[PDB]
Amino acid sequence: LHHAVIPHGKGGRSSVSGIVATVFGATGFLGRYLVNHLGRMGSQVIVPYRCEPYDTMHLRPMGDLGQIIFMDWNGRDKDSIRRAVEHSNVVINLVGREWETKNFDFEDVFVKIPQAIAQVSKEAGVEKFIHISHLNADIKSSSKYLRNKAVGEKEVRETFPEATIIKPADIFGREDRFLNYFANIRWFGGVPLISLGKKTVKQPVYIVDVTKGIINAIKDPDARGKTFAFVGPNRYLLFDLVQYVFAVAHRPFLPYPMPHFAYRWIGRLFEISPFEPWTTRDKVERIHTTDRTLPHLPGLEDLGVQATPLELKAIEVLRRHRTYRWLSSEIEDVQPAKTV
Amino acid sequence: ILPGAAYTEKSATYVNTEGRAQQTKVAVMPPGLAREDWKIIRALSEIAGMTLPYDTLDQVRNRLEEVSPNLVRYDDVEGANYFQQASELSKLVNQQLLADPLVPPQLTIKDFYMTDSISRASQTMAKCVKAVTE
Amino acid sequence: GVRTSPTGEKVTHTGQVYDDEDYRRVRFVGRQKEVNENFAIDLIAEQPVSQVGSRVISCDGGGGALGHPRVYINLDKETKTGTCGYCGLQFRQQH
Amino acid sequence: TQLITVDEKLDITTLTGVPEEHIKTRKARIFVPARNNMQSGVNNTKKWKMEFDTRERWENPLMGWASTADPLSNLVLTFSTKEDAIAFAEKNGWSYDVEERKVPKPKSKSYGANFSWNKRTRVSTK
Amino acid sequence: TRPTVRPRNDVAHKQLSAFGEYVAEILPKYVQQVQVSCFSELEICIHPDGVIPVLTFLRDHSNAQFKSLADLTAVDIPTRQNRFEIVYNLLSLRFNSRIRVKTYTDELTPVESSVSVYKAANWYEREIWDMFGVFFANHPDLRRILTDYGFEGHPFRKDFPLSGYVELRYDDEVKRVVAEPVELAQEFRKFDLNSPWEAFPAYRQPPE
Amino acid sequence: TSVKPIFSRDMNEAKRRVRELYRAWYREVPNTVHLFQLDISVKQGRDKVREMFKKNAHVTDPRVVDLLVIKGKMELEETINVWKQRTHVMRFFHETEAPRPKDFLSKFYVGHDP
Amino acid sequence: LGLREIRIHLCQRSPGSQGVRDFIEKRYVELKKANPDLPILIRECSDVQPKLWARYAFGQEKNVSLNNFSADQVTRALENVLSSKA
Ligand SMILES: NC(=O)C1=CN([C@@H]2O[C@H](COP(=O)(O)OP(=O)(O)OC[C@H]3O[C@@H](n4cnc5c(N)ncnc54)[C@H](OP(=O)(O)O)[C@@H]3O)[C@@H](O)[C@H]2O)C=CC1
Ligand SMILES: [Zn+2]
Repeated sequence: LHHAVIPHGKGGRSSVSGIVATVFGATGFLGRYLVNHLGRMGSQVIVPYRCEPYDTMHLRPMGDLGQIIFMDWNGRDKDSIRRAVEHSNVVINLVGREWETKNFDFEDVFVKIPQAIAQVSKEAGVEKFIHISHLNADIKSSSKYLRNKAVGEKEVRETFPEATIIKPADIFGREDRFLNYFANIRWFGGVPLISLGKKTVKQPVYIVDVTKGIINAIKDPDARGKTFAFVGPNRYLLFDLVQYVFAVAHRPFLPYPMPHFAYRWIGRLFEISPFEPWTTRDKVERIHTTDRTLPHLPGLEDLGVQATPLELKAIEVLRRHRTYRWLSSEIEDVQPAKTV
Repeated sequence: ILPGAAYTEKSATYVNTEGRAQQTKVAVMPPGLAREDWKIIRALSEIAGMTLPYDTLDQVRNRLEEVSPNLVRYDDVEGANYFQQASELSKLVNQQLLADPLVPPQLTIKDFYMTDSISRASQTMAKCVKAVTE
Repeated sequence: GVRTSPTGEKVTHTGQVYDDEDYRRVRFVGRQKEVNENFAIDLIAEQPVSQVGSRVISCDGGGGALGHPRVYINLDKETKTGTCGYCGLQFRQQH
Repeated sequence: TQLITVDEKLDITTLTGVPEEHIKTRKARIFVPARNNMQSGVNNTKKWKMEFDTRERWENPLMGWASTADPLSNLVLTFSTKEDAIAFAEKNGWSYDVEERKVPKPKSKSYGANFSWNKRTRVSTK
Repeated sequence: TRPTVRPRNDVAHKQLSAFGEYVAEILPKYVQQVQVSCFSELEICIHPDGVIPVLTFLRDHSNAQFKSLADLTAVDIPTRQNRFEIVYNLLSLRFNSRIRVKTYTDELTPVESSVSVYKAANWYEREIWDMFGVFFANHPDLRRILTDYGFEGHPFRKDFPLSGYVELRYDDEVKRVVAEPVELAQEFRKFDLNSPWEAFPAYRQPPE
Repeated sequence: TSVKPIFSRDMNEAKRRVRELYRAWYREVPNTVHLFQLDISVKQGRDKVREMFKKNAHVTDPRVVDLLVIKGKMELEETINVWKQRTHVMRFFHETEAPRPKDFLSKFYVGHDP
Repeated sequence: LGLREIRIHLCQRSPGSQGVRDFIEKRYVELKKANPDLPILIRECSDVQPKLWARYAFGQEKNVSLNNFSADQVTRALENVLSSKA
């Protein structure tokens, strides 16, 4: 092993971790906390960014001097990927879009770009690659997201035979689109569901648990080539989950059934703007998709991570949405939601 | 290969030729991933299911005092008595002296500068040998 | 007098250039390794040896109070020129 | 009476704010500092010094400086007697070891011995 | 000695020696030593049971009149068993003069607060709580004043290192500025500058 | 051995003062969780206050536990009056710190620390 | 299983080691001829109490006090060590 990448120090900010990471999609939600958790070990983190540099500014206080290297990249560009991953020893792929745009469908984001990154990481000599797929990703799902992500899963597995594929089930956090989606349908008209949302089952996994799983996947040589399934400790129906969301935020709650006659058409009624979409038909088909149980896969128990449940962090998430009249409330006020 | 520590790189009890025990202090840490030697042997005893009854260096020194207690009393010469009993035990095995002369292998100035594992790896000692053999 | 490594990186006058597998070339990806190109050891070789006629010469680097402190150089060695300790200049007794 | 009896051990390890990691894993060393053999002066060898063990000093990957993680690395305390230093090390609970003051033996120099008659201690030149 | 050497003020030395004998022979219960420096300043080294009865003399007596408390100072010396050397500096505007009153304590013996004599010390010895840990009983609001609120320890004690035991950095995980163990990017390079030749022979300490 | 006391004559009054300080913190913890709008529970906060009290559990010196009472009163006054912030209270819950090695084998693996 | 080495610690100038000294001044040599393959390590030290360490197989070490003992008592303890082999 090379003399500059030998791990030194007491594992703090100015230590050396022995990790040179290339974190694709680092300017989103998971890349935020991943660069935050890698920078406190002193890992030389290459951050490839596509967006404005200003939108990357919040990544700068996350490490020591020279421990985060920002560089431009494009998704359809082999040159930028080979320019970015040639010096690394772990390449984490967090590239995802919850919505398709004019320039990128789900096939570009989930099939083209991960196969390009995994192909270059094989043909440039990277020891560890890590890919992030969704737990409900299947070939014959009714959503474009899970179909393209399962096809990209199979491609990344077959073109890089040691790619650590990770399945987080459903991630909730501060800048998420899971609890922030369930809390930001309050003044639209009454939180629409299908058959009152008691037909689909979820288990939300907490983002610090997923990030510590990614850290322990970088650390563990036994974790090469596996397919990890990160899930939370408690399974919930969607109906009592949304009960708990509107009961932590202390909000009015009058749900109604909106059937398949017109709740896929409220996509093309409610993304008539070309901006960042509030909902879409893929979001409808994924929120109303149950979380499949895969007990044979190794999970957060098999990487030394205690999975933190929903109730200990939902107040930390959803304090933002209370008006004023119960900002001085507690966690010991709301009764915890029913598990299944 | 298990990489070890040097003499400048570990707190370390040595003995001179007169029985005086002394200890070094850590000038620099050992380079790379190389650890201190008894730390390595104790970790090997932990892996092999034969865990030695110490964790820290002072407990190693208490073990050392159990084995021979003059090795925890630094900069103190203890007078070893009882030459008579060793003399009487030397009268048993009458080994025959050879006729070959007692010639030490360090005859010249060339034989000094390269003796042990450190002095052979020095470019300065190489310049000394190159300078005294020209 | 700058030469170039087989990796594709310039060489300083100290002699430092990174390995092919050292990750710390990634700070130069998309940027440039600002090295100097006026090497002092190659610029002091262009100075001709000052032919003087004394035995002890006094060198101060020129300028008077703007050079190095004034030292004295013995020149009795005819095989070796008398190199100044500070400025790198060198003198020669011509006889 | 306004004076209480305290026969307990004088310990302030819970009052100096020092974390436990830098108490029970640090080896304080009380020593008269040896004379630098480049020099002939002994004014530096007058007062006792308490130093500590050296922890790790690694290379900063940006520049090449000696980064460290030890706060008590640069700490060298000055004392006048050995007993004050031992009482200070037993006051703050630091596990210590003590070297002794090794003064030179008073030499028997005689200038006539440079020019003797029958002794081996003559000089071959001057 | 004409251009560069400081002119010696024998008048100030004789007057401060007379006033030092005065303060000594009035208060033999607390005044331990009386010294006058070579640059004409007075120091009344006392016992810590005489914080109030000495200063109340110097605040009030008609030939002292030291109405102003200029600066209260603690000096930590590790080699003494009473390690803290609390220093009162008094200014008399009428007698145009200054006096220095020097008391001592260790970490655990409390020194009596002098806020009843001079209210100016309401922060100063309070600072000596924060910077050294000397406790001052009968003080109204005795708490830390210069360090941060979550600061454990006392900084100006000489066993406290130069860099602390905690550093602050912002952390986007908990969205908060948090304290972690310090890892300096460059070590503070200590320079062994003390030259081993005796710089001042008149300050020589006689041997053991 | 005859030194001046601070507030306690012997260990009994010192235990009384430590006991009243623990009473004050036991009363204090729900207010600290409420008005600072923390993310912790009263069970977790009171167990952390129990850990902070049991951290100093080896002292038999009355002056030392008197100064610990006084510094706990300073922490209490900095907590009742809002002088600490959210961060100065959450510095006790060392959450951002990575889990440190405890056994011999991991301390052998990561560095040269005893 | 069996004895592997013996360690006899003593002082030089203490009277408490005196009879222990009396073990080595008269009785060691014919012991060493009796046990030529058995290392009996004698260690003198500054002001230690006399001590006997008997190392057996697999690391077991018996710990016998030897303070204030005469040479008969040291001899009886050492022959108990040689006869036990525990
Ligand atoms: N529901 C969930 O939260 C779960 C998500 N995952 C997966 O984990 C990954 C991370 O999720 P998350 O952080 O929430 O997503 P985000 O939307 O928060 O961030 C995704 C990042 O990818 C970048 N990106 C996406 N497409 C492109 C593109 N074509 N060109 C350049 N940059 C691109 C974005 O940068 P820019 O701003 O420049 O476009 C952004 O920084 C995704 O792949 C997701 O599928 C897995 C399990 C659960
Ligand atoms: Zn010159």
